[PDB]
Amino acid sequence: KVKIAVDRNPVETSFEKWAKPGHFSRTLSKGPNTTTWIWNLHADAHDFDSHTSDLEEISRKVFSAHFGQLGIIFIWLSGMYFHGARFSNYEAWLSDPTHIKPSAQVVWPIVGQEILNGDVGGGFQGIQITSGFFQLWRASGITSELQLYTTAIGGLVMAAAMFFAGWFHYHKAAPKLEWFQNVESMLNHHLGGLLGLGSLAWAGHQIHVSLPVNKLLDAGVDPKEIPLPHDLLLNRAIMADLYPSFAKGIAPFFTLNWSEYSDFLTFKGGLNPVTGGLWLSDTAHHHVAIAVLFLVAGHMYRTNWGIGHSMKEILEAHRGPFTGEGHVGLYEILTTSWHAQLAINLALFGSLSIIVAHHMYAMPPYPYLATDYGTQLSLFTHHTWIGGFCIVGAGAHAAIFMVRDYDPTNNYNNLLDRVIRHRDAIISHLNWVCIFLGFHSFGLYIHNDTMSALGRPQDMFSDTAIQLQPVFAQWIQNTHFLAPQLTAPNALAATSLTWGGDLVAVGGKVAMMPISLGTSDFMVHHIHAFTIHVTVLILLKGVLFARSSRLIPDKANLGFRFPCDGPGRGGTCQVSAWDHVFLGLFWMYNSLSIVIFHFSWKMQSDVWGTVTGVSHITGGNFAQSANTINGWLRDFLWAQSSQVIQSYGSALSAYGLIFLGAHFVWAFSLMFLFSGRGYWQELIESIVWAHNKLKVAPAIQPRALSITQGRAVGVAHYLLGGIATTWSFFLARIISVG
Amino acid sequence: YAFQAIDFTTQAALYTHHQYIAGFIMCGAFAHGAIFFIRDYDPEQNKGNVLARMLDHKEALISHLSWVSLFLGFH
Amino acid sequence: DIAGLTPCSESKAYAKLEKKELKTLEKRLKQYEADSAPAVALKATMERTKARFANYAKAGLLCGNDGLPHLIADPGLALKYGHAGEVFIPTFGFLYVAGYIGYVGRQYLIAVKGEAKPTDKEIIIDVPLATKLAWQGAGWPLAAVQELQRGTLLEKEENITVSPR
Amino acid sequence: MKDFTTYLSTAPVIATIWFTFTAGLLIEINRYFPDPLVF
Amino acid sequence: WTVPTLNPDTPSPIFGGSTGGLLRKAQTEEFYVITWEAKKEQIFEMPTGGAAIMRQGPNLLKFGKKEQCLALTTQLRNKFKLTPCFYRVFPDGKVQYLHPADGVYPEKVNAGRVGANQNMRRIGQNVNPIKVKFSGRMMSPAEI
Amino acid sequence: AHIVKIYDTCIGCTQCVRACPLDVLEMVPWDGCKASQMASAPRTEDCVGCKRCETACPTDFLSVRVYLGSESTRSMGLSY
Amino acid sequence: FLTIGPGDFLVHHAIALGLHTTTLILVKGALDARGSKLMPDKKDFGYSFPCDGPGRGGTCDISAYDAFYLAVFWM
Amino acid sequence: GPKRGSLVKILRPESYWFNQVGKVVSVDQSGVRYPVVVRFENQNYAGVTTNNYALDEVVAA
Ligand code: CLA
Ligand code: CLA
Ligand code: CLA
Ligand code: CLA
Ligand code: CLA
Ligand code: CLA
Ligand code: CLA
Ligand SMILES: CC1=C(/C=C/C(C)=C/C=C/C(C)=C/C=C/C=C(C)/C=C/C=C(C)/C=C/C2=C(C)CCCC2(C)C)C(C)(C)CCC1
Ligand code: SF4
Ligand code: SF4
Ligand code: SF4
Repeated sequence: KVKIAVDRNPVETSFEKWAKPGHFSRTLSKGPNTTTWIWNLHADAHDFDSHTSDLEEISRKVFSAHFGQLGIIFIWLSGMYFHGARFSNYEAWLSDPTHIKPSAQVVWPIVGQEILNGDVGGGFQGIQITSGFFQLWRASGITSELQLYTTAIGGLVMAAAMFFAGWFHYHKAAPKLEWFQNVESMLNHHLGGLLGLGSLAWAGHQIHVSLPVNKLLDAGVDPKEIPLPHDLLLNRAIMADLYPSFAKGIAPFFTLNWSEYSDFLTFKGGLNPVTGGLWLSDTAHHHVAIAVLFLVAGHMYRTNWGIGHSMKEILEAHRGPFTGEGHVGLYEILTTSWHAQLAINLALFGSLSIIVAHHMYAMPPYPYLATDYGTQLSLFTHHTWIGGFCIVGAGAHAAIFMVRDYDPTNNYNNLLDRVIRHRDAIISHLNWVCIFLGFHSFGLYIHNDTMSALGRPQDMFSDTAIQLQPVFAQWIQNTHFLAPQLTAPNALAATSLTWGGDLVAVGGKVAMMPISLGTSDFMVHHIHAFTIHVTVLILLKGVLFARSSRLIPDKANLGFRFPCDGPGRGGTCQVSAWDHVFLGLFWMYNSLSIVIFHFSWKMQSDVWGTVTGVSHITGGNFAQSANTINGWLRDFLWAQSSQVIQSYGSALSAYGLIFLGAHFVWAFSLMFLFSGRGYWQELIESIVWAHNKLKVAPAIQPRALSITQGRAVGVAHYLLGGIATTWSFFLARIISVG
Repeated sequence: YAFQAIDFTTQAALYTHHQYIAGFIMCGAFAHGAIFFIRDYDPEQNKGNVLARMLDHKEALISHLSWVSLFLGFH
Repeated sequence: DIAGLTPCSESKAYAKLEKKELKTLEKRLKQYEADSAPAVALKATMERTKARFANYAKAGLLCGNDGLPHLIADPGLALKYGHAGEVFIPTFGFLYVAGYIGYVGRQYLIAVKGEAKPTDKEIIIDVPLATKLAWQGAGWPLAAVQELQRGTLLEKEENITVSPR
Repeated sequence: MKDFTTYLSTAPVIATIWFTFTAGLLIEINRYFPDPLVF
Repeated sequence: WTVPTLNPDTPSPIFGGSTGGLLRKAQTEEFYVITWEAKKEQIFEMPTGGAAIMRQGPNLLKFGKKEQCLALTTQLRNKFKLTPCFYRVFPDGKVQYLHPADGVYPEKVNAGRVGANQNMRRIGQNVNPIKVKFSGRMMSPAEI
Repeated sequence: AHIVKIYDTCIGCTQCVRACPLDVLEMVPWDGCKASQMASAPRTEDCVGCKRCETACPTDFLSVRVYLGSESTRSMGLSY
Repeated sequence: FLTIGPGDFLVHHAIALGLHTTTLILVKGALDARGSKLMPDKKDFGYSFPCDGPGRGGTCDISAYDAFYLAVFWM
Repeated sequence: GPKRGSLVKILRPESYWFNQVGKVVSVDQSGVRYPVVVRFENQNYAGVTTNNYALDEVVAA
């Protein structure tokens, strides 16, 4: 029986526990004796497993926490809309998108920082934004600042509702454990109601507001002169003036004569040629199809009536001869362990974000987006980074499950058990394939460097010497370009210009052209494969050996996060799964930095540029230069950092400052990464003596950071430094040459 | 030497060479001084002289080196 | 003057840099309307630029061969040639405020060590006692030299040391 | 209310209030007295 | 109490076979063999990875190092309240009993034990490294 | 083999014994402390030098000390 | 005797920073080689030992050799 | 030796609380080598606030 189950008034709303730091932990509620306490207080603040053993209380805590997160995000969205309405040039940009730079941040005139308010056009001065909100707002049909202001107030109201919902569902009416364990009902409601009704209501908004307003905006009529959306809902005769299908109403829908809705539910493909974005009619049909699909999908699992599937029965039904008991026991694991769920959801959520990056660069969904090169670079890079971080998190929480929640006396000869039982074979094969990939992928680059340096270019791996053509990718590309003719008859064009074909340009700039693939693309793709495989190796090794290894047979009893097991047995530093997350973080940074460099150079070289033929931003140097390390060093890094290094005295000077600052923070991380806390503790001893001499020794004893906190501080400053460096480089480059 | 300082690459190479040689040799001086303290220092054969009185005020030494390092770095 | 430096009111590269910055600001200015907000902002920027160059030439700063103000850090040379307001008066101003902060922190520590929970006062600040010591710390150099002369500024050799001292 | 002022007496809250006061005082000084290099 | 003997014909726990098992150290140098008597049939965690069903009665497992046998001993002793003992086996067939070599577990005092490696002084009363220079080898001053 | 020493500041709390993952230490009769128990290291040939014993000891300073000496196949923790 | 100015000022104070910091690490390695409060019997392990384990908060890079190691970066 | 509750001072040079002040808990009257039990208000690097000392390692100061 699926029903609402709630306990009344569990936790009194009181300011008492605000005044007692570390109340949540029996160890930390004793008070601070040394400085380590503070760090512990913040590190274990949200580790609810270390607070209680009771799954119900933990579940309630995570529920209200999620509400807090949603309220924060709503505050953030409210801020973006309010700043877009009050401190922007959005209307001016609407009147001239091709020659006005999107700006929605202005600085105050103090200490000379006023110079950052640059000439972005439209009679405005501010910081040019690259988040892409302007294109999203134009695509949604927003025309005035008033509507943005109203959206800001609405989002603030929703933030207040989310914080009230958090307080309410923790302190007043907090759900019971068997409410949270209704996973079949949760999937039904989220697949129907969330994704399904979400895309249904959005398709409603599109068909009724987006399509007419953007059709008029593409027609050329002044935005203020375009009818307001409520007049588009109210008087259907205007909707019939743009698309005569609307004259017949919803009569073709119920009578199944859906073909008459082909005015606004299309299958054109390609891009809008005057606008450089996907057709909103294609997007409307897409969201209608997505809606119907998800609402069908949301009626799959049995709840309070006989019909519907059961998750444990589907899992226990798939058993073979090679795997033994198969998927038995997995339902119990995924309905009692939050960390397993978090690992799965983080992996797929990160992967999904990377897919979002690729599909949004390749098939520009917003108008005047493809030619806002800064926005495209920013969006791709951003969502790729977010993706990578969520994948590393997935590996982390997988390992946390493996140490804290794994219990083999309910999990005995299972898929998980066999994985743990042949982990040596898995890791050794992954090891070998990583070394193989490293040798041949990186070795081609080193080979080319040597041959080019020795004056023998005919012996290189290139398009003119020893060729290594991406035959398979070229074949898939050609097939997808020829797809509208035979295997997709109702498609007018291909799904993306990059497959092949003509060229769509807007305002003299290239929106998208066919992307060619040669030896350089072969080499970078195998570099990507190598780095990804190594990252998977580290993380997977971390999760498979989290409990035990031949080195530490009882590693599980030492916890998930611990520094080592002493200098014996040769040395056991970084044996914990946490340390494997730490190394996977560095390798994830490596991989995604090479990925975004690939994207940046390739787009600036073979795609972007002006139309007179097409003059590219870097003239097409990718195909001959991206085969040597010196080529990346000179033609990419050195050449394209001109803009960042000479940005002083202009509006881009902040990117130079953050270039230097990011380099500094990156180097600053090396002190934590390369050293150890014994030295620092002894140094602190001397300093403590000096403070004792002058009666200024604190009652809370100064302690050097822990080993694991030294590693954490190290990797955090390392990531912040490197990522912010590439951020400043990218933004200054693409804003100046864009 | 004659027609040195008109060969500029020679100037840069010789200066950089002997400066890095000097840096490694100074770090080795302090390293073998620590090795002296660990292996060869007898405190009973040095009861009250200058070398034991350096170990007696070592916290003031390390504290004032810490102060000049922090001052020069911050400013 | 000092070290072969010309005064900034006499330096030519100083006036050249002033004219160059005004030229950059008016090249940014000449692409707007007359009474618009970017025009008002850039005219306020030009006003502050002219006022800043007039104030630096007024104060008797020394410029180099590039037209930039140079500072003199020697007490007697700056007191002799009238450059005391750039290092000497700033260094005694800094020593006043830095010793203020240090003396207020030291008095807070000695005030909270005499209780049953010194660490609990270190985490959660006694705000009335902190404000009382913050207002009383204006006579910190007098109280500092008085604690120096009584021998109560220093702890004796009851400090923590290592076995070879 | 006693516990709310005890929470406001904690270290990061007071550090936030005090650095907001100090930074705002420096910002108002650099506004009304633009660009001081000497004196 | 007398020193027990190894029965090689003791039934092993129910286990499908891991990749973390023995290596050539078992054939060339040594391998260690653990034995306990169980009260009921119950799943335990193998220290080399995976789950295993123990049999009701005597059990027998062989590991590669001593720490694996201590980890299984600690698991079977703190979680299941059992009394195991693990041996040392050479490829000749030589059997060396240990843990508990006294018969009583070392976490409680028993008469008859002789104290080994006990310095009867403080740690601050060690000599300086100048006093032990130029011996036959490296010496820490705590060796004397 | 590593060097493990026991010093007379031992208070026979048995913490070091229950911390060793290799069964090297044991408690012997003694008369130097109220607990009438002292640690002893009769099996230092199997010691790897992990120093869990030193972590478990409450006394200040340590009453058990591990001096990492010459490595063997047992002290390196090798299963191969 | 090259003509000098405020860049030469800033770089000579950066040089003083580097020298005093490297001297801090090297002198602190020479003097805390006999032992510190975190490790009073450091003379009993020698000059170059890995660590003393994760106990007492963790003791990584506690030997005088490790102070040399950390000071070569500053050199 | 010293009495319960009295303040003493530690002269063991390889101790964390050398040249510092603690409080006597008890003195064992047997032939134990380190009978003086002294608690300290601050903990060492191992988180311990109690140590045993000899008679010539404590001074009631
Ligand atoms: C406004 C009235 C109010 C009051 C008096 C309380 C009081 C309490 N809550 Mg409740 N609760 C409330 C509203 C309130 N809550 C709201 C709005 C939510 C949804 C978030 C919750 C959800 C909730 C959960 C899940 C839990 C509590 C718990 C508690 C108890 C202890 C928590 C504590 O003392 O730390 C106080 C914490 C803070 C003062 C810090 C707030 C952190 C904010 C939310 C994060 C956002 C800051 C933001 C990111 C800015 C950062 C900028 C930059 C520097 C990064 C205490 C009785 C806990 C409990 O009962 O344990 C037994 C517990 O587990 N509350
Ligand atoms: C959520 C993200 C977000 C971000 C990053 C920004 C960022 C900015 N805003 Mg925007 N804004 C936002 C959302 C955001 N805003 C929202 C949701 C609204 C509607 C309420 C606004 C309405 C708004 C206006 C009207 C203005 C800005 C302005 C600014 C700029 C300067 C802010 C400043 O100096 O304030 C002043 C600084 C302070 C008030 C510091 C005091 C902080 C206190 C002391 C902390 C105390 C700690 C306490 C426990 C926690 C806070 C509790 C809280 C209830 C007070 C800065 C770019 C200004 C601007 O753009 O100028 C051109 C401006 O005029 N914002
Ligand atoms: C069809 C109804 C429905 C909808 C739309 C949702 C939607 C959501 N649930 Mg789910 N939930 C449902 C039924 C539903 N739930 C049922 C029946 C159960 C019990 C089996 C759960 C148990 C559950 C748990 C344990 C959690 C969620 C969470 C979430 C949020 C995921 C965050 C996100 O990406 O959304 C995008 C964000 C939005 C779309 C914002 C709009 C949200 C508003 C409130 C509309 C959603 C409708 C809402 C359910 C109606 C509430 C009415 C209320 C006044 C009584 C999302 C808002 C997670 C969460 O974040 O909690 C805070 C979470 O931890 N749900
Ligand atoms: C999912 C979101 C969504 C929403 C909200 C709408 C809404 C609408 N569509 Mg649209 N439509 C959609 C998706 C959506 N559509 C999609 C996906 C397609 C493609 C197939 C279309 C294709 C389409 C066409 C071709 C047309 C519409 C039309 C309409 C309008 C009239 C429909 C109607 O008569 O419904 C039936 C009436 C109701 C459902 C009434 C609602 C119930 C009321 C509010 C209850 C009130 C009760 C309360 C007690 C009384 C108030 C008391 C209070 C005052 C105190 C309406 C604004 C028509 C139009 O006007 O175009 C401009 C039209 O011609 N739609
Ligand atoms: C650029 C510096 C650098 C290099 C060369 C390496 C190299 C490697 N890392 Mg390392 N790593 C690095 C930075 C680097 N890493 C940093 C900064 C960290 C700290 C975050 C790590 C942390 C780390 C982790 C966690 C892991 C690695 C692993 C590896 C190995 C991957 C396997 C492989 O591809 O073999 C191929 C070898 C190469 C690509 C090296 C260059 C080979 C040249 C080009 C050809 C060799 C022929 C040569 C010229 C002949 C010389 C003859 C001469 C001697 C006479 C590889 C040796 C992984 C591993 O070992 O698992 C498989 C692993 O898991 N590293
Ligand atoms: C560029 C990288 C970098 C930087 C900045 C430092 C800086 C320092 N090192 Mg480190 N070191 C480094 C690399 C670096 N090191 C590397 C690669 C190693 C090899 C592992 C070491 C090994 C090492 C040793 C062995 C020692 C040092 C010491 C020091 C300190 C020397 C005294 C000083 O100059 O204080 C000036 C302070 C700075 C230059 C740091 C900047 C502080 C900023 C300006 C303050 C905060 C600003 C802002 C408000 C923060 C906002 C952040 C926001 C999130 C809140 C200084 C903090 C020594 C020490 O501790 O002496 C006391 C010491 O013994 N370092
Ligand atoms: C940090 C170290 C330092 C250094 C290297 C200098 C360097 C100098 N001082 Mg300055 N000074 C300093 C700190 C320093 N000062 C401090 C802390 C004070 C306050 C006590 C002064 C107060 C002061 C006065 C009143 C005068 C100088 C003067 C000078 C210049 C020549 C002095 C000389 O020839 O004697 C050798 C240098 C030293 C012994 C270094 C210490 C300087 C002492 C404190 C003063 C020496 C003054 C000198 C006897 C008078 C020379 C008269 C001149 C006409 C020949 C020289 C550039 C003189 C000047 O203006 O020349 C143009 C001068 O009249 N200084
Ligand atoms: C200017 C001039 C002058 C002067 C000069 C002088 C006076 C100089 C000085 C110089 C000096 C004054 C130098 C010194 C240096 C030093 C050093 C550089 C040191 C180092 C040290 C060390 C390295 C240590 C070591 C050790 C240890 C650690 C332990 C114990 C042992 C030993 C001791 C070995 C004249 C008059 C001629 C004339 C005019 C010009
Ligand atoms: S302390 Fe640092 S170094 Fe010594 S073992 Fe533990 S981790 Fe490795
Ligand atoms: S060694 Fe440390 S722990 Fe083991 S008994 Fe003696 S005192 Fe108790
Ligand atoms: S080091 Fe490892 S083995 Fe040697 S004693 Fe301490 S714990 Fe037992």
